[PDB]
Amino acid sequence: VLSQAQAQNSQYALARTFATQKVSLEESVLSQVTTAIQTAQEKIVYAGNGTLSDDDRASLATDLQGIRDQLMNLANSTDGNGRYIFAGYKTEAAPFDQATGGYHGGEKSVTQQVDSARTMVIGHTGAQIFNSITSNAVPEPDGSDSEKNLFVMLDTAIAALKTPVEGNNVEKEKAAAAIDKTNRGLKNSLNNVLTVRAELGTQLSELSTLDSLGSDRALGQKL
Amino acid sequence: LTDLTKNEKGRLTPITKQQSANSAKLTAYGTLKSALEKFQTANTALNKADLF
Amino acid sequence: AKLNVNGIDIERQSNTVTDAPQGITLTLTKKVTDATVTVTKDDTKAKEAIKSWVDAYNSLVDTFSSLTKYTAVEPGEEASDKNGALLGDSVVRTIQTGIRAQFANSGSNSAFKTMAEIGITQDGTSGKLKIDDDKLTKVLKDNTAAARELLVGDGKETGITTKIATEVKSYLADDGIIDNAQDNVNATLKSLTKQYLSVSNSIDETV
Amino acid sequence: DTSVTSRTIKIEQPGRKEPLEIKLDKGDTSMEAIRDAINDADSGIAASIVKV
Repeated sequence: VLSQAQAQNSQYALARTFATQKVSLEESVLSQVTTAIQTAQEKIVYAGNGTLSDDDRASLATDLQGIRDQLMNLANSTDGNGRYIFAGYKTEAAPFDQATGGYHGGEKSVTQQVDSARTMVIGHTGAQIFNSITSNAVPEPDGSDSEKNLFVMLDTAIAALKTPVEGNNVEKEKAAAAIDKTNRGLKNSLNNVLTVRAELGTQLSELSTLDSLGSDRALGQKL
Repeated sequence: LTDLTKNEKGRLTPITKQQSANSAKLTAYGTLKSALEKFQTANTALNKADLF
Repeated sequence: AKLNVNGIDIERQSNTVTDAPQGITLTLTKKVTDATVTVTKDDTKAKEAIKSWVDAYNSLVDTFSSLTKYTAVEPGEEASDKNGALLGDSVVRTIQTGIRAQFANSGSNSAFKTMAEIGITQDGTSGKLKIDDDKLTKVLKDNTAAARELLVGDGKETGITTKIATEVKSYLADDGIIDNAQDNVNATLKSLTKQYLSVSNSIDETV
Repeated sequence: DTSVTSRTIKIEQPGRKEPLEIKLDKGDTSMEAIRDAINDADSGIAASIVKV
């Protein structure tokens, strides 16, 4: 009966290998997400200057548009098999739209059984890496409500930036308030991305080691 | 006896792979600390104000 | 020795005059009339230091990316293929996040609030720093005080370079993310070595 | 003077449009402090100390 139980453990192991490959792709994409977010923060801090010309803000806006293009391209990345890693439960469906960026995958988080005893959320919804805001982070003073998506944050940033705000004190004040809230929203989003990496990183590090240790324990129990 | 040793090696295969991974991690930490200390040297070389 | 600098009479005990004006050392060899000494500002030292700092950062980022290098497998078979390396480790994440956060200066009195104005900007896809020599040289020529107070700052707790140095030292000194990482991974290595000894004992018992 | 807490130095030149203002705190009446104040403003006026 060695062969059958070994085959059961081996099919769980194949599920584990596919999960590890998927979360490794997640780590790479999320690292490129982190590099982009930091570039966006630098760009916003550059825009944080009190006085700027129209050309400077236009250049900042087009650079931010390029950064968003890279960010959605990473979010809409297609896996080697042709599926979408961040699609969710349904791999065939596209995870985000090119323009709206809404989540079209399965709302119910994909549940893959790493083992019979332990079941957890191995794959994460594509929304969580942009469409979730942590509570432990400091709230934004400007508004109690903080729009969850990372995309819409810097979209509001470019919306404030593109419109020429010079010449009106009230309009300059609203632009400054929008820039302030969007930068602290970027910081909160970066906190969310860091927490997402920590949970995913533990899954493919300490939990993956836990899976290996459990396989060793099962081998010893069989032996 | 050969089959028992083979099964022991099979069980050790995750264990010996983790040992090789730990050695690789230690070498990576050494190289990372070397690069980080090179960067610290460059940063402190920049920290002097008399250059300006 | 007796000389006269810009209408001020200077008397010294030796032929090496140093404190008129403070910061200029004159060696006198023979009596002179109406010599001209011209002092002009050079920014080569600062630009070389900045360039070497950028190069060191780029090398560090290359190593950090190599530790996270991963190779996707189309059919799904699992092999080494240098894919594992140091994936999933929070140490590299913390180091990169801390450094990149320090790139944004805090409490800088200068008009410049980031490193873009000085001329060091990062490509979005690559994430590595590159400079423009013409703009950097012009900024050094026009506003050297602003650049100094941005990068060097007060030299203790204000400025990009001093904050980077402080956080890196905190990481390396004790209980810091890389030093605590070394300590924790060394304890893990000791535990794993005990585990390997236990596995050897298990092999002996089974055989 | 010991009593004053804020000090200004106003320098007017024919080529300069708006007169230059140098700000000194209470504890900066030292000659080295005046040199550093006038140099750090980077206005084109260079202050120096010569020991006769």
